[PDB]
Amino acid sequence: SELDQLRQEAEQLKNQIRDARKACADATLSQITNNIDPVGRIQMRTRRTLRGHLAKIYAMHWGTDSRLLVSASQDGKLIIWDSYTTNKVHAIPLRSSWVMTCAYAPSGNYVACGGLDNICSIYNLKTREGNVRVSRELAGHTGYLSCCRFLDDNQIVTSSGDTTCALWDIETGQQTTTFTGHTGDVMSLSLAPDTRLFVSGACDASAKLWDVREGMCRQTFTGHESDINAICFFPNGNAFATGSDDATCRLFDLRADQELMTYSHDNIICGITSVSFSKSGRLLLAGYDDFNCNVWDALKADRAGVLAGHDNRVSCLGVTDDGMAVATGSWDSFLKIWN
Amino acid sequence: SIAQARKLVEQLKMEANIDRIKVSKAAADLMAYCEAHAKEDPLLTPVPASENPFREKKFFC
Amino acid sequence: KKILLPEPSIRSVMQKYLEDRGEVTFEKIFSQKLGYLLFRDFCLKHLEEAKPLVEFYEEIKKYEKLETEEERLVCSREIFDTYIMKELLACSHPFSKSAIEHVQGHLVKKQVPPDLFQPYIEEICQNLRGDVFQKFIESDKFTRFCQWKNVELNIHLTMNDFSVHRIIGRGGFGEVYGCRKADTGKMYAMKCLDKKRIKMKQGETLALNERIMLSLVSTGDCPFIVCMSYAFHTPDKLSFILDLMNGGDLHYHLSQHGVFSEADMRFYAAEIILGLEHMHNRFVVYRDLKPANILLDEHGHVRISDLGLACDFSKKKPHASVGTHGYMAPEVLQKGVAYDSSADWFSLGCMLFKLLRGHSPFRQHKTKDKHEIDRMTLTMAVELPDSFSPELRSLLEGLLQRDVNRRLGCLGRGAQEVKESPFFRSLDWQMVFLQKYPPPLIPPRGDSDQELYRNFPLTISERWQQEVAETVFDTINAETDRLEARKKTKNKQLGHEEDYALGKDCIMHGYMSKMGWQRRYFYLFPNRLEWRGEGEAPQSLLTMEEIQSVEETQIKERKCLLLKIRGGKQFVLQCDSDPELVQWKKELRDAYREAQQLVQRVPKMKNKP
Ligand SMILES: Cn1c(CNc2cccc(C(=O)NCc3ccccc3C(F)(F)F)c2)nnc1-c1ccncc1
Repeated sequence: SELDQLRQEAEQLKNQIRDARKACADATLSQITNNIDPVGRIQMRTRRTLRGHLAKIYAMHWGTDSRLLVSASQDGKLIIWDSYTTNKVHAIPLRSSWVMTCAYAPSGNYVACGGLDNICSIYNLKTREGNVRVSRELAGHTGYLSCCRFLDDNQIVTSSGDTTCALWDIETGQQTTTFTGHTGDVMSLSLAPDTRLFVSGACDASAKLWDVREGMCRQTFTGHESDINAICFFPNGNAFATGSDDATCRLFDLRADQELMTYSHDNIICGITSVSFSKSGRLLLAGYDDFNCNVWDALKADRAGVLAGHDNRVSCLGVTDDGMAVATGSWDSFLKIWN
Repeated sequence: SIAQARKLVEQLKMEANIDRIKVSKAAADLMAYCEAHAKEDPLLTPVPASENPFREKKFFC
Repeated sequence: KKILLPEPSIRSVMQKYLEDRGEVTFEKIFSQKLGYLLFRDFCLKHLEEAKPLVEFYEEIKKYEKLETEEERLVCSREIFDTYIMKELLACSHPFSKSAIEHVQGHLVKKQVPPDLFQPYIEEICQNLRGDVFQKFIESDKFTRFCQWKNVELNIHLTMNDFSVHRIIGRGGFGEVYGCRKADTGKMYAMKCLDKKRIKMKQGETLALNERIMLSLVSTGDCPFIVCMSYAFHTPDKLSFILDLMNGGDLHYHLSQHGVFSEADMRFYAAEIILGLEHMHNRFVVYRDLKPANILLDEHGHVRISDLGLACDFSKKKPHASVGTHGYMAPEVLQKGVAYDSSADWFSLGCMLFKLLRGHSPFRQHKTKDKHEIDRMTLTMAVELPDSFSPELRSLLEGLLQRDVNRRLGCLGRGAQEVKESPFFRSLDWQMVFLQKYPPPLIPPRGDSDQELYRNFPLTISERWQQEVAETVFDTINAETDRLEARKKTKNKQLGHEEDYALGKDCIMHGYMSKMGWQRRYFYLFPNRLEWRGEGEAPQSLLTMEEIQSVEETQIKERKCLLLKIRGGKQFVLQCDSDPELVQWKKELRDAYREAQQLVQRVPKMKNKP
């Protein structure tokens, strides 16, 4: 029986990896930061309501210009909003009702979405002929599209319920690189700032870091007890945060190769749906199925403030690149912009 | 699962191989990074309302 | 009080209603009158490669109906030259070698039977069945088919839907009147009965029998039976809607005219024999053939009437004594002896002998005592006056044999046996059928109980479509086209809402009404039901996830859908027609059940603690 020898070999390596880490764990972030001043009470208010989706909002994403954002809804539409005014730039009725995610390309020239179609559809918002049209349907995944993010106009990374991720050449419409490893549905991904790596989070309760060029899983972070729903990179590219059904967020460091911090409180019992940092990394904003978004001191683990202005699950959020603003999208059908 | 346990072994071979840093250095850099970029974070350091689109900015381009 | 078609959007709902029942097929649509008329219309004007085939088809159908061989010899050659030789020489002939040879082989020998072109009918249908048909379904003419089919499937007849004129024929339970249907104007006879009198006589099974026998007999557009177009009930009456007959019964006319010539009896019997053939091909013995039950129209042509004693003998064969005593057969009188169609052929000969002589062959002028009438049937071989012709003699002796296995119509081949009798040797039965022989007599101008009567209402598709085609169909088509041309021209000047259903994953759409009645246009999608008022797009909806159930409920005597919502909330929907009810109910149930299964799989989309 050959499988005998390989499972114990996997344990001796499981332990070896724990050991190298246990050895690095000489202090804690909480101890190292215990001296610096608290952020104080963060009391942001809602500066905009975005009204126009007819049912649950499932996903949102900001344009690099810190002004336009796309949201994706149960109503079967993408809406591209101009936050500054509240005006709608486009209402995109989709071919499939079952959309779950959406992405805005860095250039502003395209947007992407997908869901239970198992397809990542790329919408061209600058057709020679002044129209908005599907310019590509990236078919390949054998499960539902759970997240997606452009690297550039010709490249995009997607996570799926088939447990995989992939990089696509949009013109070719093929998977250039596939990323296998996860054992549960993948829920989210975040591109590193250099876009040479990206992290994923899956229902196997773990996050993986991937090399975009090599197509290999470099490191794999555990600790969470239930599904990881959300993930994002700390602004320097050397760490990342996750939110989970276990009612905790966690911060993992790449180089130290382990968890530095847990954000929870005995009151908060609902699951986290979404996470993102302020421009400086100091704040970690996270959305809950309890209808609030909690603001955390990423360095001390203090709850610094609550954003409470939705009447159903907060399903998504995002912080502008310019750092001026936080967008929350909810099952109640509204997005709010907070500041 | 014949093959399945084999790539799992060699994947750990890769994972266990990278050289690491102490947490103190890791946390030190995060803390340092924040502190360097605190002045430029509008959710920490408020900007004049007249430059904030979501409060009192009037001209836009 | 006029027909108005639903709007074209009813297609969305109706096409699915029909698909669910396998009705969107060439055979099923093509063999319905209005379906046929709409399909020919599509081919003749809107599809070039269909034109010649339908043109050819209708030329054959005209050919089938030609009376004499010489007319047929002429028209066969016309058809061959136009639709065969010309196309062939034009390389435009999509038919088989076998087809070409069958006809040409027959035409060369001047053998021109009515069915010469049958193999071409088959191959025309083959050439129409496929792509042509699919193109038909894509077009506005199938949309118009749906608009008409909606109306049909929504008929609920009352008395208000008619116009009664004057009585005609009383009976035991009720009576017959003359009416006009407002819809179209078709003149019918309305036979009504009283449930109270029926209840007081316990004749529920009698009234029942007639409706069942009528449906078994009222397809085929037979000329020589009083057929049914509709049946319906009100709280107090049952209503048969029968073919109108103003001219009274032969019993009445026999009493005024007196006995008839052999020549004149021949006419009636001819028409009667075609009536009986019809019932016997549909496995029904009439059982009460007598001159009172034969009715005359305004021209003097005849139809067999009251079916209350008629019997279905396909499955189980009747033994009971039934009918009037001077016309029952030996079999019919005997204790517990099975019989079939044979009963009427005896009856027929009894009644023809009456027309000739003024009484039953087995009645020598008595009344209460049917016993003597019966015993003269079972022993007395009927004495005929020398006055009779021997042609007539053999016919009556044939028809009146007491052994079933001797008489005319009984051993071999039914009506064909009788038709071949010498008595009828001058007749051409194609002409008897087409009602071309001149009639001898032109009549002169001047609560718990009610569940037994469920499944009594009825409409005979074939009947209703015929009425429509021969009255309003043309004008209402042109009318309702005009409306839509106006609405099309209207919408483009109001910046037409380039349809909201196109190019997504909409399952179904159409009008319904709600309360929170408020009439809106609805679009059903896999995960939601959207709706809108006119002008805007949909700005309100229900999700499939929150729909707990879809029951059905009555509101002020009207059928509506009740949707139960998650939050203990309720939604009432009203539809325009019965098929819309059935189809919104089904698709809504299929949708919500299927969506709630999907969401449960998706951890991002389902509910959690
Ligand atoms: C002349 N005619 C009859 C004669 N039969 C009839 C008329 C009215 C009511 C009834 C009736 O009550 N039928 C049920 C019934 C009642 C008492 C005894 C026997 C039966 C039967 F077995 F016949 F069902 C029968 N039925 N329809 C017509 C008629 C048809 C077309 N145009 C004008 C009149």
